[PDB]
Amino acid sequence: MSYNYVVTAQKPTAVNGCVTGHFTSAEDLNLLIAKNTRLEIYVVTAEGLRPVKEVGMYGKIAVMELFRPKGESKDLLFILTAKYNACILEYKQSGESIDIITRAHGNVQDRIGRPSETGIIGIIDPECRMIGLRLYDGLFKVIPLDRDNKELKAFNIRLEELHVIDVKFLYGCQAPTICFVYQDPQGRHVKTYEVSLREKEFNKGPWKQENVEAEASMVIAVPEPFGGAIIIGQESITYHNGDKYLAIAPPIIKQSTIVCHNRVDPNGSRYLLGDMEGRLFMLLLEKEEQMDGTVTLKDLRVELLGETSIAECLTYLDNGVVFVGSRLGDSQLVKLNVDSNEQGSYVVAMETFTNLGPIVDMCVVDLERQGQGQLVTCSGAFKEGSLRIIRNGIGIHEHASIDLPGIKGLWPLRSDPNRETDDTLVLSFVGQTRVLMLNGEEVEETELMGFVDDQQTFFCGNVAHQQLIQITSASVRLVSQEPKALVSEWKEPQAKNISVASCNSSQVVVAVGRALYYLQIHPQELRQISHTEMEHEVACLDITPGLSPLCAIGLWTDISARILKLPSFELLHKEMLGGEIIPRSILMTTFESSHYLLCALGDGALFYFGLNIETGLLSDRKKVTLGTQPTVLRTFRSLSTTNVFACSDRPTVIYSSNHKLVFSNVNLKEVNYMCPLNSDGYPDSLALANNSTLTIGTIDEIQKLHIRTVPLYESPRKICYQEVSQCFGVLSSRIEVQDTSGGTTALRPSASTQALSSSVSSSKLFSSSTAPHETSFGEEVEVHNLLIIDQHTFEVLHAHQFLQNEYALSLVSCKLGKDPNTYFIVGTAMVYPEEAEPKQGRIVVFQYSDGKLQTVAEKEVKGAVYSMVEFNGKLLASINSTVRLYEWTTEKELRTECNHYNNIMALYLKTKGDFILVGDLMRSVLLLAYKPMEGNFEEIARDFNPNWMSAVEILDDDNFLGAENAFNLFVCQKDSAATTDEERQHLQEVGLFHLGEFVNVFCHGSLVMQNLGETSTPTQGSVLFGTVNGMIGLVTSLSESWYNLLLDMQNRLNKVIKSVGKIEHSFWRSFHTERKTEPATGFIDGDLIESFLDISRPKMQEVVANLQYDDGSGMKREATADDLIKVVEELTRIH
Amino acid sequence: MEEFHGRTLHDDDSCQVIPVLPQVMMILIPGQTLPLQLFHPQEVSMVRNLIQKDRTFAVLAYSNVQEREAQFGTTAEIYAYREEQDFGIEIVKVKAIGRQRFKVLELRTQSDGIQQAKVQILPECVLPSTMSAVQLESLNKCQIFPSKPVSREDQCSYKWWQKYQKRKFHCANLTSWPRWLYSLYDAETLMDRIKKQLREWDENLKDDSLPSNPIDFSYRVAACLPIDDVLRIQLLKIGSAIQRLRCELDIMNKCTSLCCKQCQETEITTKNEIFSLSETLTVYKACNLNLIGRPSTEHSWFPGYAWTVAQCKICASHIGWKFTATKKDMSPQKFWGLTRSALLPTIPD
Ligand SMILES: [Zn+2]
Repeated sequence: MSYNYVVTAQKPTAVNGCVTGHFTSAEDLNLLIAKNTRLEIYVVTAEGLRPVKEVGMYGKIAVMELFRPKGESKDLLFILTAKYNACILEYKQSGESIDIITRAHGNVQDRIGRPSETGIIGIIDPECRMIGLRLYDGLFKVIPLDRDNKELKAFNIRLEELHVIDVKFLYGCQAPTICFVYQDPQGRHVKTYEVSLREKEFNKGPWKQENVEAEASMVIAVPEPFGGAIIIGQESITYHNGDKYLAIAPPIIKQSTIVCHNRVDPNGSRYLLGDMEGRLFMLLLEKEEQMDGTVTLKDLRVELLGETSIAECLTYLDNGVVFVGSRLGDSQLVKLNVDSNEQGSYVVAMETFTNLGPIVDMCVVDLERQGQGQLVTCSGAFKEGSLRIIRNGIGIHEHASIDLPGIKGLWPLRSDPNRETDDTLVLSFVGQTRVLMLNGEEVEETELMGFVDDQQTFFCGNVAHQQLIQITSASVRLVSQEPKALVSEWKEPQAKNISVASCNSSQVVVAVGRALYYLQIHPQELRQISHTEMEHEVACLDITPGLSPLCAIGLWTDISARILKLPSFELLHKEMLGGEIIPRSILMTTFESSHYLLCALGDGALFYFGLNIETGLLSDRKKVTLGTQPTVLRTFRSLSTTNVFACSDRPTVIYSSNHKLVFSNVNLKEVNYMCPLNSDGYPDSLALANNSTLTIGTIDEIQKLHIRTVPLYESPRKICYQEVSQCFGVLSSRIEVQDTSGGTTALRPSASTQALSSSVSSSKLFSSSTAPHETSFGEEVEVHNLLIIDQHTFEVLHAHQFLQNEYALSLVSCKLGKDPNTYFIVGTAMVYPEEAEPKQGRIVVFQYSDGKLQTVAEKEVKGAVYSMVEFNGKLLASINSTVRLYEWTTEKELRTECNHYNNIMALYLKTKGDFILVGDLMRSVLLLAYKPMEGNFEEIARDFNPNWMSAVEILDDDNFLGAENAFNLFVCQKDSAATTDEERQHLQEVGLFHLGEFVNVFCHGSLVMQNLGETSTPTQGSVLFGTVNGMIGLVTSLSESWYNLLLDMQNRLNKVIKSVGKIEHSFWRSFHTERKTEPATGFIDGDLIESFLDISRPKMQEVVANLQYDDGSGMKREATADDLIKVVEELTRIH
Repeated sequence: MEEFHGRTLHDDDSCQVIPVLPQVMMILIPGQTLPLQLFHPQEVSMVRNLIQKDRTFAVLAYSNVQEREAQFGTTAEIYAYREEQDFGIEIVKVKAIGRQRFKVLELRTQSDGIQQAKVQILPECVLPSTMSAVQLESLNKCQIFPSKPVSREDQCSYKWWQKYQKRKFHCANLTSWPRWLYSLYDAETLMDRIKKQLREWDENLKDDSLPSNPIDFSYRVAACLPIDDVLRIQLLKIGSAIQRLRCELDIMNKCTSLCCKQCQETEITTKNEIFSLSETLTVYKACNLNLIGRPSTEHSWFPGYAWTVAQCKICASHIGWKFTATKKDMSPQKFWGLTRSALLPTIPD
């Protein structure tokens, strides 16, 4: 009855395991990267990674290891799902069609058994004769590997050791033996077993059990030349081979605990290690003891290769390249320069893969431009937490790429008779001007006779009367079309260097000092048309034709624009575009179906104006903060009619339908200059030069989420937007180490120790307190901060540091009571390690004005403040279990008004209108209504169920959305039409779904246009959510008929589209929980419905062999096989 | 009694109709033995029939005895059953242990005299670890901690537990909530809190007198600690281990008034006035106490502290001594070193 529709907008980006091997071919070195439900296959090249395929599996990738059984050339791929789905994939490409076929599949889940707290472990026999799996305590599941085992039939083997940490398969053994470390009451031990498939049980191990340190956690199987296992904990690294026993206690690995490893040598002579912090060690195996052929060890020295990202799964590619995956940071490709020793850090970064990471809290902001609301997340954690800004920016498809040394301008040029195309591109260096004739993909450059070799030419285009005049600093050189030789050269009257030169269809304008000279274009000749001297320096000028009806003049020292006749100097109109800085460029075209003009300056704002045809100058004063660097204006023919391109530090395209111009983003980090070019290979294309290189191509759909990162070097927790002050308020936490001299020292310079203005909260509203257990040396204290970040520059304007033991939890920007000021409000809580439940909390009200964060009110409460909201000018807070509402008095002091006592912890608060939704981690959804007449709270409904909720959200007055345990989603509903009190006082759980992610935060708003569309949209509303992995979903409501149609379409598609591993979709989306499992209802999968636009036409014809297409009233049972495509496209347009 | 070796386990969420003896009208939490003695011939026949059939019985936890209406109850399996023929009256002695809790869907009375009701076995569900959803795959190997070193010398054991909520809840930084909030929902951390607090009420050996299973531990503490009937019904409502433990702490921190044992009606002191400046519980102030004897300071472990015998007003039992300063410039002047086991805290209403 919920009738919802959940669709992802961004794919998960957190790498949870990567591995290399020959998968696509017997010669390549493939790299496969699992991201959660997405499998990515790359081919490792000399210069980096070349993407090959992006395949989506119906499940959570929990185990991924490659094996090559005898009789095959390319490795297979055993992938296990967190829902216990096992498959053996194999790459299969036929020329151009690529499919991931499944050799064998099955389900390895047992009927009864508690999953191990150490999680699923999947290991493979080195000889590829068995697969070991640890799914439940004291049960080792063995999967025999045979050609006829298409069903993957496994059998259990009993482990007498209940607590087993890590299991691995040893190398170079006759029978398949396993080595593992297990916890027993005596301590920690390492034990070896021998697996017998015929006996279907264990036997005596190769070498007897030993004793390891109390922390020894992970085991590494050394290959055949050495033989044995290596066990590493935090204090010691040991090597066991039966009669051989080596051990070290290096002081380098003491600081952190090694969690991930990799082997870089085929014979296992060197290994890579990665700890929590992100320092990359390197274990070396010394093979100098070849006494009598046996390659035994001599020492176990450990090296340090320098700090890297927070490593979760290392992967050593060839040619000394390491892929350092990261679950909460950015995935990296580093290089082991083992010889360099820059500062002791051998590793140097080569690439970086973006990662939205653990989105902790997000906000949806509306920085002008109408709709297109930006989305700001507090991504990352520890030393790489950052803010990510996400938009909907059109992507640029570059058909070719050519490197340029930062060209100061590119113009088209024809090296042939005029064929309405340009086969030569003329660049402009700092002082030189290199021109290359590129009909196709040519790169050779040869200067022509008509163009000077080095003259710093600015404008070089096709002049009229079969000629071409290039204006240079020294003089303008004119070259005819067919002769291609110099015919005239009309230098400056003062022989000065023209700072700005304008080339038109038949007029050439040169600005020398404060004077200007316009010359009409004559056939193979130069003739002056007018000469004048402006009042001030000419900032910029342009002519927009044959004869330009009007011309523009800019003031460099005054920032004043004037309009004068092109062949004369008669002033027409004047205007001032703010006067902050001198304009950089100006232009005028028919982008908005009218002769609109624009002027761009070096403040990153553009001033628009409305110009008539013959003589008309309007104001149209509007400045938009497009960018943060100086711009450049250009017009590209590959558009609707002309449009306009503004290259900046965020490139923007001026798109207008009939009367509204929008600066749509362009998916590029930075664009320096761009110019249209009709190349023979790519006619009507655009050549854009960036700050480092240049590209040539076109544009595409808006289907792109451009992501800009702003590092903070500390963990960000909460964020809100303040429109009045135009700044973000974000909490952050830096982990600084206690010092023995008295005080604490920061580990690294974060965004709170590098701010403009900093303050320390000295408002000690309370005294005394206790701490008998003194803060010992080496302890790490988490110090909190409130940062006031800008919105278009992203610099920390203010950084307010709270008290000692001040864990700030909530943060809300709102204006309370009748006050006109917008106040920052933070609800903190004192936590001491001695006390369990905090007793003292604070509500502090900051007011960021004039660049200073002054405190207005500091309220003390008996408890902790978990979440805070606003009621039309009242502040509702949740002190521990109570729910308090605060009235803002005229004397700037919070005054309590009413209290509601909940037996649960009021942890999640989500309100709309007068209804209040309260919940806690145990998933106890409670409803409240504030009655203004009585001025007190009332309890409307309840829903109590033991489970781990993660986030809750309001969808409507009746429907309440929320995630819960095992990555599931539920929707509760209240039936106000219920006859009895009990029926309407209990929430009915109507919707269930299995998203596959741990949802952290819910929010309203959408990233797409807010266009009403007259007759509204098929989907009512939009709710975004961000998860731990990094995806961004979108839950929107639907009608009953649309829900039925989409449900039947999904059921029909489930029997047509094949899935890797042959996993049934209904089982994948089933509501999964340790205690019970029920099929999904009330939710429509978005990805599956969107996947209707890529399959082949016969598949569509099979899927659409029924239904009603437009409506049941019109029948249309055939449905024409295309109305459903239109419906799917209209659904896809929501994101 | 008759030795019983079989184990009865009714299926969860399965409806069943069973008879309930009317003599018992109290709430019997699971895991608590409820011995009785039936004398009526109808009760003896019903007990014999139950023992031969399934050795099970029902006990509906009535909110009000007079109304005889119960929304929930507990099923009891007869661990020991005996028959006695004395004084010409047959006596059936049953020592049963509660096994499951059921909600009485329908109530009915049989013609024989007993009342047979149909109830559904409520599911006492168990929740997994709160970090199982968000645990990093690479960090799984570091979650099996290093045993549980317990010693009275460590006392608070502050260092070890500070390392628990740093290796068990490392992954809390991936979620919007802090580790100290998750530590309020940790089953073992909760059992930690009840255990140390209960050592402030008694001299029991908590090492073996208390279980390690959260579900079994939660049941007996709810039975052991003294509360009213309505509170006992309230805890019986919860079907989860963690929520039941959470309710227990609230029914265990909202009992401040240190009333006497034996008395169970007079108020000795309050937990607010605890003279922790310098076993025994020291209270800076006290009321409703009678001091007798002489200020004998011999062997007084507390120096400048002379003590005298004490009594409540009527209980007349020794509950401690009001230490008195032996010097003019000595603070506090009078502190009562009452015995921990001599007081039973109750809700300060
Ligand atoms: Zn007494």
